[PDB]
Order: sequence, then structure tokens, then C-alpha cells
Amino acid sequence: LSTMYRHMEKHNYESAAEAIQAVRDNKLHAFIWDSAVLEFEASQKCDLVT
Amino acid sequence: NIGAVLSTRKHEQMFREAVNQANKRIQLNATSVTHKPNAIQMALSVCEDLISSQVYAILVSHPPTPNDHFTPTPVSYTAGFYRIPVLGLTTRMSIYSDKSIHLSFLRTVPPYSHQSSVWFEMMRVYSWNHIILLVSDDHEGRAAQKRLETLLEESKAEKVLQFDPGTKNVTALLMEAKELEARVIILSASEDDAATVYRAAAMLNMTGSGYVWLVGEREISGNALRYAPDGILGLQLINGKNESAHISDAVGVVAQAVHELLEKENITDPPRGCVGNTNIWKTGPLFKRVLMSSKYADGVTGRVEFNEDGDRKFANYSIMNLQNRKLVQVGIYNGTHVIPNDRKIIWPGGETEKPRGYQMSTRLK
Amino acid sequence: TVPQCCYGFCIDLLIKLARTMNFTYEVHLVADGKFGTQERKEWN
Amino acid sequence: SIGIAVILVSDEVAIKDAHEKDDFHHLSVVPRVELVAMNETDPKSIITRICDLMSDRKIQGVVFADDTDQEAIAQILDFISAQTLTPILGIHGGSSMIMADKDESSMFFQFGPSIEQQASVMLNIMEEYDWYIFSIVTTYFPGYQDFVNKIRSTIENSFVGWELEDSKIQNQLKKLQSPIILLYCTKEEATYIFEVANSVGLTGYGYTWIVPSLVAGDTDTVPAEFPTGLISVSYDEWDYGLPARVRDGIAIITTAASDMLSEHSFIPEPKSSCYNTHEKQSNMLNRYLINVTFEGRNLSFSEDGYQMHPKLVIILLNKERKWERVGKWKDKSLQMKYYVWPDDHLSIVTLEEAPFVIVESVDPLSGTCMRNTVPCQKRIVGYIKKCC
Amino acid sequence: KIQNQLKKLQSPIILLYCTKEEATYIFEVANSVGGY
Ligand SMILES: *[C@@H]1O[C@H](CO)[C@@H](O)[C@H](O)[C@H]1NC(C)=O
Ligand SMILES: *[C@@H]1O[C@H](CO)[C@@H](O)[C@H](O)[C@H]1NC(C)=O
Repeated sequence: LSTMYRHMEKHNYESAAEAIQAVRDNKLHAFIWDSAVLEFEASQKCDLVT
Repeated sequence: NIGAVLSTRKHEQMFREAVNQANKRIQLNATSVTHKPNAIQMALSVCEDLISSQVYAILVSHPPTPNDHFTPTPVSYTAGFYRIPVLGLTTRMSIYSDKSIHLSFLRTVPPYSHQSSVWFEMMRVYSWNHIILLVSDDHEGRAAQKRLETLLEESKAEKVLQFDPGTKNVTALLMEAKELEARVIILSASEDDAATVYRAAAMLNMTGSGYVWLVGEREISGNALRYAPDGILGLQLINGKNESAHISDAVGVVAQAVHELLEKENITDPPRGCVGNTNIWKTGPLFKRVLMSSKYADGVTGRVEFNEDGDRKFANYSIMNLQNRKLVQVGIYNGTHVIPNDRKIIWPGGETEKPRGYQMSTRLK
Repeated sequence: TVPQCCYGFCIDLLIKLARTMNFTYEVHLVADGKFGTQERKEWN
Repeated sequence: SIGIAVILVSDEVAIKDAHEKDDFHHLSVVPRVELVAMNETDPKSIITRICDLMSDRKIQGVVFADDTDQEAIAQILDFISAQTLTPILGIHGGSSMIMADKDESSMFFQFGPSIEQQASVMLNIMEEYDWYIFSIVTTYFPGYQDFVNKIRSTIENSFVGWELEDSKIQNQLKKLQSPIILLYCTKEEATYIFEVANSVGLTGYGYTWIVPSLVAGDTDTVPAEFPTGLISVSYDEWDYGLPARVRDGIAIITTAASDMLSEHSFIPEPKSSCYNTHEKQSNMLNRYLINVTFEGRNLSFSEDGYQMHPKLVIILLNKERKWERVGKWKDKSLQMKYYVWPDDHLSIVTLEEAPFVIVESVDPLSGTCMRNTVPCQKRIVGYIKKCC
Repeated sequence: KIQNQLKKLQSPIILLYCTKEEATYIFEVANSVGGY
């Protein structure tokens, strides 16, 4: 996964809330590696699918 | 093999007696003895004496100056510039062994960077846990802290490792130690720094309140004891107090090394004049290796075993406890083992039993 | 550093653990907000 | 102002002319002109020359140069600072080399890179070669802990991960057999180390050793048994001339003195020409001499004795007792004319052909590529290799 | 030559069959080089 990390690192977010806000406005393709908050965003907000 | 070098008249007489004893039992040739009180002057004086002696044999002791920091440094640099191994008597300084800049600056007395094995053995015997170490900002303190950390790797604890340059107003280290709630601490620094640390601890009303620790041999002095409280388990050298005994062992070791090297046919001739020393000595590494391999079965300092870096593995230290402003030698640890039960150790708080290191720790963030 | 309210699953679990173990705790947040990493030998 | 002098142990007669031709528009007081010539390698001669220079005029800093390989003389020069509380400059030879852990209260300046700088240069070279060490082997030397610490710091800071992994040494070499080997030992120990490596087999065309300055200080009389392929890092072995270095040092000293005079309004002077003349006000000038700019280039340095823009060179030892002088380190930049170094050599022509070769960009962060790609020597319309 | 070949093939199992006088040198070289 080295080629999938260095080449796609400048688009990372420092906080989960910022990533959620960005993805709610269709400004982000997808967000992963956050199952702790993804098990709640897809349920309470019911606006995105996992 | 060359003329003896000593600071005082008594030291010169002791060196002459040691040379005579070595010659009585491969002959040592001496012509004159000289020394200087100024380090800058002594740097040229030692070179002139070595040139005039027409031999490579230098062995001096530490000056009686209170600082004892850079007075023998130019002499050590001059000795290590050539391939001339030297032996130091009653020179317990960790700065030389911290970087090993010199070629063969080896001292019979272990430097301040050593004796961490004694601390580890004492901690293992007393089952001490959750201890911290404070090291001075100097190179010797950093080397001692690194050695202690290396020897404590099975773990140890979260040591503060404060720099502590030696400022008059220093309370951050004491506050951190109080916050960490460590009963046993290990502090090693200069006499002034140790006195400042003891004064800060006394002002914090925590020196003798359920806190029992130990101190090294670097702070063992009359001035430090005048302000330090009781219940301190310091360390002292087995025979490093007097330099009149190590001279005989050094002379015997030098004679043994000379006898061993006499078999080799690659002995070089030192230059007659210091100026005419363009050639570089090439047999020095062999002589240093022979000296390191060679050892003395007994003597004034007992069995001597050079380590990898060239330090004698005597592993002997007397533990002195402080009580009623008096130092009592409760046994001594030899070979990094348990010390004899000459006297009962009394904690500064007033409890005969050793308090637990990890005590009074309930609140956590 | 205004004191905010900390509640939820993790807070309830921590409170239950402290009550079971009779421990005293002072929960606080992190100014940086990072989950922890090893940046340039020391964990930042 | 400054009674600096140049000692040559070689003529360097143009150093005085270059110093005189230097302007003093930004210099408050014109420096004194003094030159000391001596041919000796003894502390007594150096002490006598220093005393004579101090008696003649106020030195407040001297420049020492030598032709021998004895770097320990530079260490003695540091002690000279302890005897004078004045900066000491090096030009070439022993004074050029920088001692290990020589930082102290006394000020000393050297033109040679420190252990950390050498480790950084070696790491950059290995990154250019796209190889990894994956083997830790260090002999008992004074400059051992510092090198290991610098290597660990470099591999931790670097984004790309680094692999970590006479009978005893041979067994250790066999167990840690890696194409990249880092060693640091004296020449006497290196004589046996080379034989052990040849016996094991790492000295062949299967592994390369890196000895920047431990042994290969001057690879003009390299042993025949020394394996070919190893490289070393030097400090302007045949790039910067002695008169140029002397002129640069004089300019740096003058600029530092001007800065100290501006920031203190009192130029320090030696008390006398005695050994204990200054035994009785020295850190003020040292705190400003570190930030020194001269000849249109900042020469800022730390207490370790490094260079802001060192002129490091790389020498590649060959089988014919020859070393390549190609290599520059201007502005802390990595560049060389032998980046692609080794009927085992073949050339393969590769096109794009869409999904088969989709990588067409090279990362500009350090000039290297990923760990799962290859260099691609594209056409000039020279040898600018991209990632394939 | 023999030492390089022995070190290159660091297999846990090594087979050899030759005269004892010649095998002694090979065994000494293998021991010097160095589980198996
Ligand atoms: C410095 O000021 C006083 C003087 O000793 C002392 O009480 C105080 O704790 C010190 N504070 C710090 C931050 O060192
Ligand atoms: C050196 O000093 C100049 C001005 O005196 C300043 O502009 C520059 O930033 C300084 N450099 C360093 C490294 O302090």
C-alpha cells in the first residue's frame, strides 16, 4: 500500500468532523478508516451509505 | 620507562618508591621530574619532560584544585596526541569516557559514569520500582543517564531526565518529581548543583517525608553534606580516597606491560627532541592492546580487569548512610552483589523498613 | 480551556470502570486533536 | 583589528593578497596584516608561534593549516582556544577535519562535516541508489553512538521506511549479509576487516561498504586487497584550494569581528602574550560569530562544527587505485554524474501503452521514486529519468 | 573461493563426501564462516 499512501496523502483531514462536513457537501469522493464514526454517520444522519 | 611525574612532594616520593619497588622486582630509566601548576604551562611542560626523558611513559594524578574540571585536560590531550598509552591515578572523571576522544586515557578508578550496576543491584535486592533519574546538563551526566537506561532495560520507569544546568533558581524538576510521586530518585551532578537540589528539596518539605533515595559519589563532599539532610545512601570508592596506593598498582601494571612488549621486536625509539617529532608512533595500538589484555592478580586495588572501553571492573563500592549529620558505612558491595549487614539502614522519614517506590498514587488523568 | 461536557459511550464506560475500581479521574480533551503518531523517535 | 595569520606546513602566498584586496565597507576597523611561517608538527613550535604572534600584535583569532593527515592536531587547536578564549579557524589538512564530540565552552571552527552531516550525506546517497541498509554492524570506536543515533534519526524522519536487521565478526557479517553495509573503524582494524569481508564474500560484487572518512581520508595509497565499489565522502579533497579557503576564513573572521563590535561597542583584545594571560567576556563574541555571512554566502554553523553550505565531495574507489572527483553538494543539494551505478548489463526500451505503463511523473520532494517502481531514462526532447 | 561458496549457500543441510585430509580444511573453513 506504499503507492496508495504517499501519492494520496496531501488530501488528508486533521479531524473527522471536517471530513464529515466536506463529504456532506459532495466535496469528497469517499472516507474510510473511521468505522467508529461511520457506524453512526450512516445511521443517525442517514445521508451516506457504507 | 621514563621519569615520574607528580604534583606534590609526597606524590613525587610515592612515585619514586613505586618505581624503586618495580625495579627491584626490562628496566625503568629516569632522569628528572618536573610539573607545573598552570594547565597552559603544564601542557608544554609535560611534552618537554617526555622529550627530555627519551621514553614514552606518562602517569599523573588529579590536581588538588577544587574545580577539577579542565586542569588535566591539556595534559591528557598532549598524551593522547601521540600513540602513547597513559594510566591515570585517582582520576574519576566521566568526561574522558563519555566521548573517548583520547587514545588510551585509562584510569584505574572507575569514572562517575560507572557504578550504575551497583544501583541496579541495590534496586533488584530491595525490589525498588517506579524510580526516576536526574542527570546534569554536562556530558558526564548524560553519559551516566544513558548507561543507567541501558542497564535498566530489563522497563525501569518514566524518568524526568531534566537537564538541570545548575541554575540558582530551579524548581521545575522538584515539581515534576512531586507530581510523578516517586519515592526513590537518583541524582548525580556537580557539588553546587547537588547543593541546590538538596536545598530545593528541603524547601519543598519532601526530603524526609516518606521519600528514601540514594546518591552517587560525585556529590560526596563536605560542603554538600553541610546542607543535605539525613537518610541519604551515598556511594564511596573502595580505595579511591587516597592516591598513595594506586601509584604502586600503576607502576606494576606499567612494568608488566613493558615486560610483555619487550618480547616484540617492533619497539620504536622516541625522538630526542619534542620539535623533531615528525614521525608518528606506530606501535602504540599494540602496546595499548597488551596493557588491556594484561591484568594484575592482586595489589593495592585488588583484582583489576579492564573493560571494553578500558575501565577497571573492580565493582567495589561502600554504601554510606546519613544519620544525625554523620556518615556510617553500612557494609560494602563488591562484584555487584549484596552488601554486608554492618548496620541497619534508616530512612530519612524515620521508618526502618524501606518505603515502597510506587505509593500514594490514586488520582490519574 | 473552557470546561465542556463529556458524555457518551466511552465516558459512561470510563465512569463505570472508575466506580468498579474506586479510582479518581480527571477527564480532559486534547488541544491537538490527533489520535497519535510517531513523527520526527518521539510520539507526537 | 584582527591579527589573524596563516601557517602553512605549499606556499599559499596569495592568501595575504586576497585578504588585502578584500573590501572593508562593512568592517569598522581595518584588520592587521601578519603572516607566520613554520614547518613543524609539535605542540612546542605551535605554542612558540602563537606566543610570538601575540607579542607582535593582538591576534584575537588564528587560522591553522597543515598538510599531514593527523586530525588530532585540530583537537589541540581547540585546546588553544581554551588557552586564549578566541576562535580558531581551519583551512586544510588536520585542521580541516572535525573531531567527534569536540563541542565545549571554547570556540572552534572547522571546514569538515560532522558525523551527523556525513550520515545525512550517506543517507542521501543511498536514497539516490534506491537501496536500503537492512544490517547494523558497528565496531568499538569513539565515533559509534553518534553515528547510530544520527542514522536512526534520519530513518525515522524520512517518509520512506528503512529495513532494520575473527570468527565472531565473520559470523556477524554472514548473518547480516546485505548489499549495503555501514562500518566505522580505524585503519589498523580495517586491515583485518577487509580480509574478513573478502573471506566471507561481501567484498565481491554482491555488497558495498560505506567508509566516508574513518579510513579513506586520502585514497592515494589504498591497499590492493581493498574491495572495489566502495565510496567515501570528503570535504573538498581536490575542489577548494588552500588560498581560497584561507581568504574565506579571513573574510568570515573579519565579518564576525565587525558584527561583535557592532553588537557590543567594544572589540575584545588579548591581555598579554602569556600562557595564563587570559586566566582572569568571551561568550559575547562567540554568540555572534556563529551567524557569519561573507563572500555573498551565509556561513552559519552550530557548536558541533558543521557548515551551512558544505562543499562535500564523493570519491568512488575503483579497482585501479583510482577515485572519481565528480560530485557536488552546493546549497545542500544532491547531484552527481554517476547516479546509475553498478554481460550482466542490459537496456530495455519501454513505451506508455496505457495501463501497462501509466506512471509518468517523478516526486519532486527529494528526486527519488516509490519503492515499487523503476527509473525510466526518457529522451532529451538528457537523462532525466522518471518513474515507471 | 570455498569460503565464499559456503557462505553464499547458507542452507541448514550441507552434504560433502571427499578424503578426510581434504575434508578437514573444508570443515575448518565452514566452522570459521559459521543452526545448520
Ligand atoms: C524562581 O523564583 C523563586 C526564587 O527562588 C522561586 O521560588 C520560584 O519557584 C522560581 N520559579 C521558577 C519557574 O523557576
Ligand atoms: C544573522 O543576522 C542577520 C542580521 O544580523 C539576520 O538577518 C539573520 O537572520 C541571522 N541569521 C541567523 C541564522 O541567526
